[PDB]
Amino acid sequence: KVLTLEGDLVLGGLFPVHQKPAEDCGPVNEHRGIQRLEAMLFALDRINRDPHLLPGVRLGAHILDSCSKDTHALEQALDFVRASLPTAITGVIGGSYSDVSIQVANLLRLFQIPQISYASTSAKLSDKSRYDYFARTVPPDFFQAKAMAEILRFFNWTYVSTVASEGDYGETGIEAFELEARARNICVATSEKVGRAMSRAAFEGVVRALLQKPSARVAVLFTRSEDARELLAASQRLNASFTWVASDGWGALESVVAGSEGAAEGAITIELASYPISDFASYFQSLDPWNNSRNPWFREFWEQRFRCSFRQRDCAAHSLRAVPFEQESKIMFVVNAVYAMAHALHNMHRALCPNTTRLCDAMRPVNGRRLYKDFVLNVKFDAPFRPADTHNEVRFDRFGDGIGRYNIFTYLRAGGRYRYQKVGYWAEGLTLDTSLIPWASPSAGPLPASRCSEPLQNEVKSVQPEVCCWLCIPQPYERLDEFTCADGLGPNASLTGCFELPQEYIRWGDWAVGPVTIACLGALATLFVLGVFVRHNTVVKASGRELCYILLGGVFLCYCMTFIFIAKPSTAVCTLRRLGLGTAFSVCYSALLTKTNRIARIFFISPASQVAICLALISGQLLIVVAWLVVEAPGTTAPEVVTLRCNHRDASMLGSLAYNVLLIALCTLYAFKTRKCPENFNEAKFIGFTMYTTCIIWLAFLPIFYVTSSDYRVQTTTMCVSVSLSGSVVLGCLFAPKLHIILF
Amino acid sequence: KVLTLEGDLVLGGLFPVHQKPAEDCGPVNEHRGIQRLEAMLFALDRINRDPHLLPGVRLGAHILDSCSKDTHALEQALDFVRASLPTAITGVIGGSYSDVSIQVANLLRLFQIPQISYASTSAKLSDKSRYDYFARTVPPDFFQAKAMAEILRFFNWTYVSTVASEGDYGETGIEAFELEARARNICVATSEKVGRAMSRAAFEGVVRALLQKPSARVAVLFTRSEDARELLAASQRLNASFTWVASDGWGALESVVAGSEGAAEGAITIELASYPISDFASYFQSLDPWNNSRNPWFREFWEQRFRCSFRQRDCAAHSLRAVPFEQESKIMFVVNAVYAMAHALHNMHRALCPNTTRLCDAMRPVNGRRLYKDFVLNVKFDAPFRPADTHNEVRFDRFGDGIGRYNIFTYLRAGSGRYRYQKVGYWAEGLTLDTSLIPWASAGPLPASRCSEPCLQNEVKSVQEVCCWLCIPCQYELDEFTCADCGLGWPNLTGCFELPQEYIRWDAWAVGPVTIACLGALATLFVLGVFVRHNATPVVKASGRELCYILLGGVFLCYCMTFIFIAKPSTAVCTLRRLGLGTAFSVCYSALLTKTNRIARSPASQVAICLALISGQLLIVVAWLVVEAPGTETAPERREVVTLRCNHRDASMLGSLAYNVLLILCTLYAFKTRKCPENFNEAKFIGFTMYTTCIIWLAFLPIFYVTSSDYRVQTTTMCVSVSLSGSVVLGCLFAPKLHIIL
Ligand SMILES: N[C@](CC1c2ccccc2Oc2ccccc21)(C(=O)O)[C@H]1C[C@@H]1C(=O)O
Ligand SMILES: N[C@](CC1c2ccccc2Oc2ccccc21)(C(=O)O)[C@H]1C[C@@H]1C(=O)O
Ligand SMILES: *[C@@H]1O[C@H](CO)[C@@H](O)[C@H](O)[C@H]1NC(C)=O
Ligand SMILES: *[C@@H]1O[C@H](CO)[C@@H](O)[C@H](O)[C@H]1NC(C)=O
Repeated sequence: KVLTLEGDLVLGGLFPVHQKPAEDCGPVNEHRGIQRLEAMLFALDRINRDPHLLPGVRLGAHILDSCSKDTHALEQALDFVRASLPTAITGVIGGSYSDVSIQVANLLRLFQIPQISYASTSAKLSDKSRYDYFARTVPPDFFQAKAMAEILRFFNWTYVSTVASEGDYGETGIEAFELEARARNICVATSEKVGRAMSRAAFEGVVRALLQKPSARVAVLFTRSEDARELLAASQRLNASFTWVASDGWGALESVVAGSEGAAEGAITIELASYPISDFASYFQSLDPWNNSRNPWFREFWEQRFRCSFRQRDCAAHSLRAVPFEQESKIMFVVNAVYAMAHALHNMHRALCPNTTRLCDAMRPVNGRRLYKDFVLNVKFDAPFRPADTHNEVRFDRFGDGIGRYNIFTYLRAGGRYRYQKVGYWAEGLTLDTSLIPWASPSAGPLPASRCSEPLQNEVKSVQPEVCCWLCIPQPYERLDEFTCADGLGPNASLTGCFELPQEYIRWGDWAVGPVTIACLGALATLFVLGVFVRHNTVVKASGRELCYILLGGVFLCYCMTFIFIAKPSTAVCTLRRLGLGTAFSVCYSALLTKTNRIARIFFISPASQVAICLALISGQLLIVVAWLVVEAPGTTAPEVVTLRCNHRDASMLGSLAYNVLLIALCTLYAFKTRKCPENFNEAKFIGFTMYTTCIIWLAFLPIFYVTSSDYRVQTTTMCVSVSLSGSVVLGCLFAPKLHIILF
Repeated sequence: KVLTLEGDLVLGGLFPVHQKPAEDCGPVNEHRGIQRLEAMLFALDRINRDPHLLPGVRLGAHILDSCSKDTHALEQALDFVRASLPTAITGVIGGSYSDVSIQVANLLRLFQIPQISYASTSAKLSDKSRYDYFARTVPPDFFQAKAMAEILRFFNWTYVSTVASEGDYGETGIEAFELEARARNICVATSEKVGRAMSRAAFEGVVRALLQKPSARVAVLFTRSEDARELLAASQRLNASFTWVASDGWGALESVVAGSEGAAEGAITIELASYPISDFASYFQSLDPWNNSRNPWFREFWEQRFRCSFRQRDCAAHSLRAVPFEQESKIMFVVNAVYAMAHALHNMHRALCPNTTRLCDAMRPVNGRRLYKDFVLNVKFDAPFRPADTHNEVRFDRFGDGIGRYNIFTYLRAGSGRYRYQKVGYWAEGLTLDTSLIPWASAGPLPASRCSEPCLQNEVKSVQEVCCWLCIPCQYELDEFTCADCGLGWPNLTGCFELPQEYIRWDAWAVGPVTIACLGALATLFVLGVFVRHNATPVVKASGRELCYILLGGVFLCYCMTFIFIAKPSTAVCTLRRLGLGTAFSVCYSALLTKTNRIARSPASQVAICLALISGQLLIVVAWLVVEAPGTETAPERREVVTLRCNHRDASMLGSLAYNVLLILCTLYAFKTRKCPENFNEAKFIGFTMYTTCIIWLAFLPIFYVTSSDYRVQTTTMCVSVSLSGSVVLGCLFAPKLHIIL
């Protein structure tokens, strides 16, 4: 059957009056069908009574039934399309389920008929390429993903788990939430799926999968009513508690929390926002079958509601005023849709018809394209029958979807008698009032946290073996990158680079003061001795007289080594020191060897031969020294400062000292031959004393050298003062008696 | 009006009988509507009389008129859907224009009715989400773009320009062609578009814009016939020459080319392939209005065709057999579509109801989904009424688009007054043609349009369109963009080459310095010997000649610098060269200075005074040496870089030699004593020697500045000056002794 009301313009409608075997239509749906249909009739009466909207033209209706099946609705829409070619349908206000809306839109876009849908929220319907002529007064479903992502973010939760149901509702929402969470820098731990028919142990499987990765105590649900009920029951069985964030499927229903109330504490849920229409209740309460003849489906609804038959005349007793009335959620959207179409036609009248209250001949056919593209999509008005305080308004976004307002709820521990409570809303951004949720005002510890890793540069932010998680791992000694550590001989404050440590060295400003002073004193004394020696080259000529000058020269050479020693270490400096000690020591002892050899030589011997022998020994020691260092080419860090040192070892220096010791031993034996032989003021005793003194000095120095080689700050000083003391000892033991005798 | 034929199963059809104001559709379209309608009726009769194809089920028809409008098409197509929800239409074969097919497909997908189209070629219909119940026996258009890309790739033409036309055909084809060309590394030169209602001036402007860049001489057209005629013929009004590649818009039509045969010579065009059906000729010519009473629209067609009327009763005179007959191109596709539908239903009957030849109960509501999903798309058979030699087949791919076979044509004028079309190949799945017949493939080179020639390997392929870049090569500096300097110092471009260092030969120019050095050494030895022999004589024994021995040694050393300087560079060599340089002058100057000073006032103490100065010189040189590692030169022309020098700074050498310059003191100490009348005028000799040394030193100065660039000249001048000073000083000092002795 059809419902018809004559008028100048007729608005079609499509409602799910009967539910879904051989038959195509079953029992009557009370809440969704009859209440919404009567709401549409209420709106049409109120608009025709209003003297500002459509003063002249009267609106009619042509309402059909959908029977909750796409095939039946598509079959019935042929009536509208055929009438488009007795009464011409201006528009269609219908579509309760997503699929019926899809089919009717695909059929009607060809013949250019507008459509406004009051309760279709599928996300596939915003693609205006396929559905050119669609409008709706309810927001699309994917806004809930944005709202839930914002709610999660504002509480600082990063590690989350998601559960979705099979079908379009759970799926499309789940990819929407994933896309938004990726943008908001939120990482999803695991993603599950719940089927239509699933056993209790199979639900234990899902909750066990959720418990597989602990430390995630926030579970996002995008589920229908029955699936959520089973999931909460399964959570009750296994004594597992989380903090749940849900879509409008959970909503504020009481059935989903029934017999498993213990787990449902602290859930945050989102629901569509609505207010009661005061006059609709009064209008609906007074319906009776005898007075209401417009509605063809009122008799069957009354028979089903009051379980009575009309043939026996036993139905007159019952009345709707006795039973309680709970107004359905989406009546507001039906009234808003009808009013929006009315306002669009009113603007079209004010524009096209210049000065006639009645229907002008310019609109006898009505152009769908211009109406939809210009006037329908540009409607702004205060919502009819709005609450007195509120300021709700109706407006369509460019894509055709309506504006969105949501309510946010939590589950409250009232005394006991637990109940839902309101905590905020979502118009354009989250506007939570935190004082009214029992888990945040008392501040009992930190807010229930779902995060994997906490965020300085001191410890490297190593890549965790989950990609989202970043484990913090501290080189103390040696990092080029944030997660990588770099390395060398000789770390910066910024800790991303390296700063070169100073290269330690013995400086002249330091320990070195005394050696320098004694070196200058000895050098000056040696110069004066050389001068007084050359001055009277006379008592001088008796004892060789040439060994004396080289005797002074060796002492002078020794002094040169003292400055050589304490200097900046380089390859040149290392070569110079590795050579000079051998030359100095060798010459100094060689002179004495030759002198002692000549003493008592008769009991060959000539001025020319002695210098040849001395030069031969000096050259032998020098050649040994050259090979060592020539083999040991020179070059200048600890596992615990960047000291500079020559890599060459000291064993060769020990060998040079050993050759020197052999020389001194030969001197000792020769002086033992003739301890004090008087030839020229009896020098031989002085020679012997010098030999003993050199023996003692070397015996003190070389073992001390080996002992103190460990520490650098002492070793070089000990070496230099030791050698200088040896040289001054040689001077005092050899020259000094001759100095006193010839001086006076 | 509607044509209906009674039968067990009924097939619907759409045909544009009338063309496209108050009136809905006007004059009757003969070639496009009537011929194809008679084709469908012919196929249905033939199939109904066939022995082994649907033997017991008789097919019927329900044909409608589209009037070439989408809205009218939808209004008439409502009948098919209202039948199901009353002859129970099974499938619809129709849709000539693209828009009608799109609209009817959108309407019919809802109620699940299959559709086969004979002449809809738009690329939008390949999408399966929007239209999932569409199959066509004619290939889509972008196959033409693929074929064009292949044709251009075969002849190696890489710089081409594209001209398109407004309307889905043009932009869709051009987009497909650019995609396929970029797939095959073909770069576009210029793009242009032709409007709906441009004038002759605009066409001339388009031709001028095409001629703006002459690097391309091959033009790709995706245009309709009217635009093609105006563009081509307007290539004589302004003289121009190009090679044309065109879509089916040009084809083999004789109307598009008229009076502009010059500009159109050498063209290449692509056209769909079809073959005549001989039986249709007899069937169509045999038709008469009284005999063929079932067709509703034949009377109007005769009235329009022969210009007669029923009221005057003059129409009986005319007959169809008199006038010549020409076949429409897509009649093959019409018959193929009907036969494909029949074969699909036959497979349904064979598989689903294998027990009875007649119609079965299970089939009475025919399920569209099963038909389309399983039996329509997998049908393959021999084409009906095919030519005897050829082997064609009817099949559909996954998307419902049919196979594609094209023909390739080229213009040709041979005997005088014989301009005409000829075939040069085909395109079934890969391009195939022979150049044997083509006129221009060895009367000159192959006509080419390539922006740049291939770049040389050795020459640098400068990276400046993709093919636009020309070749720019370069000096001393492997790949296209890898131009790198071969280090400090020689390409092969295998790698950098390091030439051996320039070492002066141990050399003809160097011979002379050795000769003068040997002369100096021999003379100094002779002087030393004649001094040794003459020791007893008073002339030499008066001073004692101790300074004479050291002067001879200094002379020997300064001669020895001649050999020392000319040697292969080495760290030790450079160090010794630096060291001895000051040493020679210091020894000589100290010797002369001591010879003056000892009598300017212990003879052996004079040796000590000499020793102090020489030791100081030694100390300063060794300190300046040791300080900087002495060690062992980049230059242009890639031939002077072989030269190398010791790393020690040459200026530091001058700073060191400043001490010896201070010594060059000797003249100061000589000047005051010049008044004293020394025996044999020794002081005068010393002063003359100091002046001579100063003169030689002054002459030394310009040479260094002049030829610091050339190592050879500087070295030769330096050694020459040193030896000259040494020889002059020795001669001056020992002239009295030599004169007295010999
Ligand atoms: N608008 C709804 C939304 C619907 C839905 C609603 C709640 C839970 C699950 C669920 O599943 C899907 C899946 C895809 C698209 C839409 C939905 C419709 O049926 O289209 C429905 C509120 C309307 C009404 O019941 O009156
Ligand atoms: N198959 C065509 C292709 C058609 C077309 C054909 C040739 C030149 C231009 C041209 O313009 C467009 C533009 C967009 C889509 C289709 C076309 C159709 O109308 O769909 C047409 C051959 C069919 C017939 O006219 O019988
Ligand atoms: C969330 O973290 C931000 C960043 O430190 C902080 O400013 C804010 O106070 C935190 N809010 C809550 C509720 O923890
Ligand atoms: C086309 O180019 C290829 C690649 O160099 C070459 O092998 C072929 O011979 C060319 N053909 C013609 C006709 O130029």
